[PDB]
Amino acid sequence: GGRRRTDALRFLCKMNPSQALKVRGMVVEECHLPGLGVALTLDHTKDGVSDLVCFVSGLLLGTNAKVRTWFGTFIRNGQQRKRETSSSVLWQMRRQLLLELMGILPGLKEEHVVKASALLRLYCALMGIAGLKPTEEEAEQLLQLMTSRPPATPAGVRFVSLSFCMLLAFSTLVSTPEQEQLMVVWLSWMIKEEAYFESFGEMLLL
Amino acid sequence: LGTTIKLVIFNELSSARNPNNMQVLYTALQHSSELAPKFLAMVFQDLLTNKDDYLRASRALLREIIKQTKHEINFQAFCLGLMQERKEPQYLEMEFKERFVVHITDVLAVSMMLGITAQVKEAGIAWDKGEKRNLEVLRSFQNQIA
Repeated sequence: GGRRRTDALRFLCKMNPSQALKVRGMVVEECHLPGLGVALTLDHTKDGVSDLVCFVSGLLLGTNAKVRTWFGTFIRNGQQRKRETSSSVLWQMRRQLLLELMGILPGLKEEHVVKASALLRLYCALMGIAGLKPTEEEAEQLLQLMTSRPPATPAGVRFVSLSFCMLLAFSTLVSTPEQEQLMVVWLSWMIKEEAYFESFGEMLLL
Repeated sequence: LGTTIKLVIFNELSSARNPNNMQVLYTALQHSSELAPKFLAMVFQDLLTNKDDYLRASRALLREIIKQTKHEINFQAFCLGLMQERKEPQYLEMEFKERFVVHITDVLAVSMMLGITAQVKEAGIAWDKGEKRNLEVLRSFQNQIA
């Protein structure tokens, strides 16, 4: 029943794409059919960063705790839906986020460091609050993102701090030797790098 | 068991009882159900006929002690409880019988609720993803039922 209702609303929004985000706002207001909201933002994206990153980050990190719990339950339940396959919109948006990861990966650009920071914080929100367990490819591209070298700006300092905190928190996503040597060489580079005056090295030392 | 029974009369009126005595009794029962469980079964049977809700509190305390003692549950005590015959006339003369069943059901429902956690929810979301877990208690319960 829920699948048929979501499909009907999806076709209705395909017929009137100008009002798709209005339907997504109705979804987050009435606080049911999260898959419909995710699917609508995905069909809408189909530059900034993306409506997807903004939407799910605001859902998982907004002031409204009811929305946070609701979307966390959605993520948890969707994770068990065959553990793969495009049947669930969860894997569709996971692939979209991974595609964004490829998009911003390269030395990291001056323009992409803030987008990388927002994406990294969103991934932190997912795997920390929503209980998402990343796949091997997701973990690999996350590690590829963390170990990038931003061009020594305050945004770069923030990005490096966030990546380091992700490694400290979700250290289970390394689970391999080549990624271990990648992260230790990244740590050694970070130690050697001290031109970040214009609060990262303090965190590392601490 | 005789020494414990004799000391119970003095311990009931005394207010010096602490959680250490309950923990020691639970550890002794888990490690050896030869003597202590035999009297404990009769004591629990008598407690189910009382008007005050005392079976639920005792069951909750026992479950908490067992959980804190790393699943200190005696498998051989179940055979003694099944072979124990409630042939006393005081137990048969208790008018309120459904109350014991209700108390047992409430105790069972509250004992399963001890596994509720947000980390258990994340492990349930990790099942078909990270690692299939959060089911050891159920398996142990199935083994006990067997």
